[PDB]
Amino acid sequence: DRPQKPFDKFFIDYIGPLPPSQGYLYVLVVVDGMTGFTWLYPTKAPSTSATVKSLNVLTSIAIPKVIHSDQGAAFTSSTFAEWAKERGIHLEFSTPYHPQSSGKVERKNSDIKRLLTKLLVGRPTKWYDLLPVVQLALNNTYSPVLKYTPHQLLFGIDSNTPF
Amino acid sequence: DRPQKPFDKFFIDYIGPLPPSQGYLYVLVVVDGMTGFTWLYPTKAPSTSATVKSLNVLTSIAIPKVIHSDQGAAFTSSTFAEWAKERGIHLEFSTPYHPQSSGKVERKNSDIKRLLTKLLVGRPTKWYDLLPVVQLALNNTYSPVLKYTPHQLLFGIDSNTPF
Amino acid sequence: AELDQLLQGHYIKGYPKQYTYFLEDGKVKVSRPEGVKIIPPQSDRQKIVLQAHNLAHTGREATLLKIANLYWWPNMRKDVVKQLGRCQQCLITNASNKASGPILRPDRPQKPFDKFFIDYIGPLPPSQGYLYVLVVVDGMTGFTWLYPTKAPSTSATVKSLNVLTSIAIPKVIHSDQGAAFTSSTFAEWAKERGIHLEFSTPYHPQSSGKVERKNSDIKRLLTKLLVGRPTKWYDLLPVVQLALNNTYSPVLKYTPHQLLFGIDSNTPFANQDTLDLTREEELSLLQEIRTSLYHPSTPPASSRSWSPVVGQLVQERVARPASLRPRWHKPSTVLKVLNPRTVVILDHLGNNRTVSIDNLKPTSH
Amino acid sequence: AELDQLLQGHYIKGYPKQYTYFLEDGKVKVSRPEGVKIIPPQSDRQKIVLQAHNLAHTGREATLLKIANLYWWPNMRKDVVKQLGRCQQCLITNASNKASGPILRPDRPQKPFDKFFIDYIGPLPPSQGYLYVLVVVDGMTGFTWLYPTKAPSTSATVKSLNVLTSIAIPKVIHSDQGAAFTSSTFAEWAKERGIHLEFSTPYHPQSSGKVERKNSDIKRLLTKLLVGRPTKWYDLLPVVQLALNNTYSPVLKYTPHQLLFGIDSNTPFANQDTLDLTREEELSLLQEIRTSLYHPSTPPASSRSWSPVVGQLVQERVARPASLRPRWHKPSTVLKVLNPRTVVILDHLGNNRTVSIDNLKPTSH
DNA sequence: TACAAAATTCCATGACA
DNA sequence: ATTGTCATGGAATTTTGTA
DNA sequence: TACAAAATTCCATGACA
DNA sequence: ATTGTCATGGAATTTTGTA
Ligand SMILES: COc1cc2c(cc1Cc1cccc(Cl)c1F)c(=O)c(C(=O)O)cn2[C@H](CO)C(C)C
Ligand SMILES: COc1cc2c(cc1Cc1cccc(Cl)c1F)c(=O)c(C(=O)O)cn2[C@H](CO)C(C)C
Ligand SMILES: [Mg+2]
Ligand SMILES: [Mg+2]
Ligand SMILES: [Mg+2]
Ligand SMILES: [Mg+2]
Ligand SMILES: [Mg+2]
Ligand SMILES: [Mg+2]
Ligand SMILES: [N+]
Ligand SMILES: [N+]
Ligand SMILES: [Zn+2]
Ligand SMILES: [Zn+2]
Repeated sequence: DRPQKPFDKFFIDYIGPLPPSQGYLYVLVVVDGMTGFTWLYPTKAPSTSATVKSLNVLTSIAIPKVIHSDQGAAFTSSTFAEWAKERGIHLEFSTPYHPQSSGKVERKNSDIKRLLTKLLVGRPTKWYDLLPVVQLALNNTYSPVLKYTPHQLLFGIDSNTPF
Repeated sequence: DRPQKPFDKFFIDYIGPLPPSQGYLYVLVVVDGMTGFTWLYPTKAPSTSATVKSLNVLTSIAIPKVIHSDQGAAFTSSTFAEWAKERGIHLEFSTPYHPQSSGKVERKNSDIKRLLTKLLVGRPTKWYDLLPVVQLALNNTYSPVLKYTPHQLLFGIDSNTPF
Repeated sequence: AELDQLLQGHYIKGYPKQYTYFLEDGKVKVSRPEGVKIIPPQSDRQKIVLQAHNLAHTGREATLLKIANLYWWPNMRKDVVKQLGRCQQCLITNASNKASGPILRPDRPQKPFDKFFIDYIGPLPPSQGYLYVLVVVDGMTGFTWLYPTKAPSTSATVKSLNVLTSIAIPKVIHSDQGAAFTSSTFAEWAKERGIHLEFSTPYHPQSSGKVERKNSDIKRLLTKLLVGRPTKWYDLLPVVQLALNNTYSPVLKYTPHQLLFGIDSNTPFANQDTLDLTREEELSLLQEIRTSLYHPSTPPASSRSWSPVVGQLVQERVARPASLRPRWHKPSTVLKVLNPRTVVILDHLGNNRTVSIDNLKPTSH
Repeated sequence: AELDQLLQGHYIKGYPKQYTYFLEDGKVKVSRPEGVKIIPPQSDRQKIVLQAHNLAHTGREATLLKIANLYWWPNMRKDVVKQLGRCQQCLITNASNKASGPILRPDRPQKPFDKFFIDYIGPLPPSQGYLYVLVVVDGMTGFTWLYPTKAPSTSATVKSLNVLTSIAIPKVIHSDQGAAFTSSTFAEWAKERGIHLEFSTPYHPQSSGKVERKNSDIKRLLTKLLVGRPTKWYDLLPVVQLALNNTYSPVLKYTPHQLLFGIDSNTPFANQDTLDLTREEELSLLQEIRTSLYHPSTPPASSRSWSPVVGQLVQERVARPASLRPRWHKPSTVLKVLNPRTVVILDHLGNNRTVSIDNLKPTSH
């Protein structure tokens, strides 16, 4: 019906356990459905509690209409449910084991993994400090389709750090 | 030549030794030649030093053109001389033993003595506190000649405490 | 109820016909120039407003703009304003946007000693163990006495004024409401002498302006004398006092000393015009000079001023507002309007307070 | 010499004939409308003035009036003014009576991330052991990030900005000259990212106005949320941030969030006008909205303003002036006039200083 | 019965924390 | 019941000395 | 083609210590 | 090299719904 827009869906996932960096062990992955903008958040555990702390951070900037995720114990929890109900966010879960998401999102959700590994070899202890540089990198990569960066789709401007 | 005016002459003298009041022993007496306005200052000794402290106080208000006094050791001193030279005050001394001053001043310089004694009997220890009330009293007494108070001659107005 | 007949095309006072009022999702909708808006039922409306407003506690336009996104109804701003008038939090937190009316220029005291204004300066750097200066300005002449004290305290003030009031006793002593003077010991001292005490409105130095303006002259002259040297003000006080009492006001064309005495003492550059007149002829020229002094008139009001009306909701500025707390008291009502700048309010709660309008804002809405 | 022929009745440029110039006590005298005055010899004159002036360090008219009591000569005020220009003490102590010219209204940054303005608020009451808030305002949109810190310190600032600059890197960060940002560690962090640092003139918050004005909104909204309750700001910060970024400016008719994103997130009362347009059509309407924002023009100059001229004697306000000390530095000269409100001076002595005119007075005489 | 320049008056600006 | 004030130095105006 | 009242825009005031 | 800003609520103005 209505065309796809930023903040319509936030695809979230956990990555890790990684080697300990500054006493952190996981990355929470938050990609915007429409733009492919990515936010990364370092956590100590793939728990509801950690998710909520992280997403509280993100949702001072913007609140998605829908968060999509797999049926991970942390997301299917009733605390997390009440958390989203408070903010008027609708929760959407992939069926277990056949975890679909948008074609563009997979493309993206895949890059990150590749990028993190290229980083994790040779520098496995220091990955906490490089998260911002990683983020700036993903958000300013040209999409092979559209040929706009996520940065460009979100802000409608060129970025000051281009790749 | 030119008519007599306030601040033309200040007649100064010492009274005491009196009974000790708040550890004070003498009164320095300063009557304006023209108006009969009187200032009293309590001192510990009839010394140059005490005179200077007192007269420094008076001469933040007004500086006389001439101070007249007897040849008391405190006034004939060379410190006191330099003090007056600093301020451009001319020093004037009565011959010793025949100590003349203005007719109006004597009238006044006499009242004070009478007034102080009436006070000193019955209350000889407390005379320090009553000096202001005494002063207000002398300065607001009708002159039998002119029929203006000293207060009136100095300020050109009626006083708020009349006698 | 009042929404059924509207879909039925009937007229309801306030809802312009010519716009079609359809139905979707069980909500009454209207198609407006600005877009498609939901009309909520009357009972729902106050709730809606409160919610819009509570997001950031926004004023009239900023709240309206939020609401206008989703909803329409008639006379929206009316309901918004109604709500803002009832938001405790905004009332006590928001600033004024209305300045107080033009200041008054009280008549100059008529005779010397009619009125003294007094005040303490400091703390200053320790000089001879003294920290404060008591300043006494005669209202009429501007003549000023200075006294150094160890504390801005009643006892000190009495000691100094006992010396001063040997020259003459004033009708009225005017001061600020600092502990020194609001003390019962001071009231008693004054009552012993038939001196009426009179107090500025709290937290308002304009009312003591005749003194406060003189503190500036004192502080400025002392400063200049002290360039280069260590701050040793004690010995300078007398020199400053004499200096100042003997300085011309370019507007009056006289020195305080002149207006008090009608003739110069034996100071530098002493004026000699009256040297030929008897003291009597001098004293009456002085009588006349004093009456004919320049006197300022009050300035024009700024385009957006306000005046106190008896019975007007009004708020008083918080005294020593803590960090993060409201800058204003809850509302209170005007009881008497003493002059257009001073007011009696019934406050918190409920005491009579005589306050200046500079320390009031008219509660809005 | 030049006084002999005057008694002899000869003309001397400047001394009006028609007044008789007699002799008494070996002083040349003249009979004037105002009275009988002594004319001192030229060599004596500067001395006379200095003495009059030194009684209380009085300005032009007040000094003249003293001198006029005893003396006359031609062009008295000329010699007075000459002297006042050379009185070290008055120059560094007296206030200005000339206001600075109208403020400028710098062009709004063109794109988001062109310019961040930053600043610290506090100390606040201890909340969760945090005392300060780092505030970051995007120049173009007004969008604001809040970060709580334990100290207004470089390390803290870096930590917070590392988080922030994941979203995007700015061209320019503008700040005040507080230790946090003037530190070499900060310069280095910025240079690592190709972020240009730019600093307000010292002791002049108008230059950081875009942030400082936002601190007020923050402090005011927090306050309101805290009426009644204990001051627990830590947990509120995010709510205030969201609240504020999503508040309309009645003049712009947009929220910061809108100007940054061109569409509302899933918040209360989210605007739905663009719901029908593709993201592309949205992004270019936004491109156009941003360019066509309201922009203030500079106000008219007050009747008695001043502008900096290259080579003008000028004085800079003393930083943290001690009690009883001069409020102004010795004079210094203007080197470049950067814009009509910012200036480069050669100071004490002699360093180049880039200062605001609000912190300067033009040395008089 | 009129001029330039001096003398005076006007008056916004800022500081009494 | 209580209330702004006034030194300062450019600029605006008025007066002065001379014709 | 002209009205009262609502809607909007104007804009001085004040606060970021 | 650097530079004031903008929410707020009466009041002033413009637009609206109806004739
Ligand atoms: C504006 O902040 C001030 C508060 C002042 C004072 C002065 C100022 C600045 C100011 C000073 C003098 C005159 C004017 Cl006309 C003026 F505007 C005092 O001078 C004073 C006293 O005890 O004498 C007490 N206060 C207290 C707060 O401590 C309250 C009365 C607010
Ligand atoms: C006027 O006195 C102030 C001095 C301020 C600040 C604010 C004000 C009041 C004011 C505040 C904000 C904006 C505007 Cl325009 C404004 F006028 C700061 O906010 C601030 C900072 O470090 O952020 C540092 N200072 C320091 C002195 O400690 C110096 C810069 C003078
Ligand atoms: Mg998972
Ligand atoms: Mg003797
Ligand atoms: Mg006081
Ligand atoms: Mg004071
Ligand atoms: Mg700061
Ligand atoms: Mg600040
Ligand atoms: N009055
Ligand atoms: N600019
Ligand atoms: Zn509110
Ligand atoms: Zn000087």
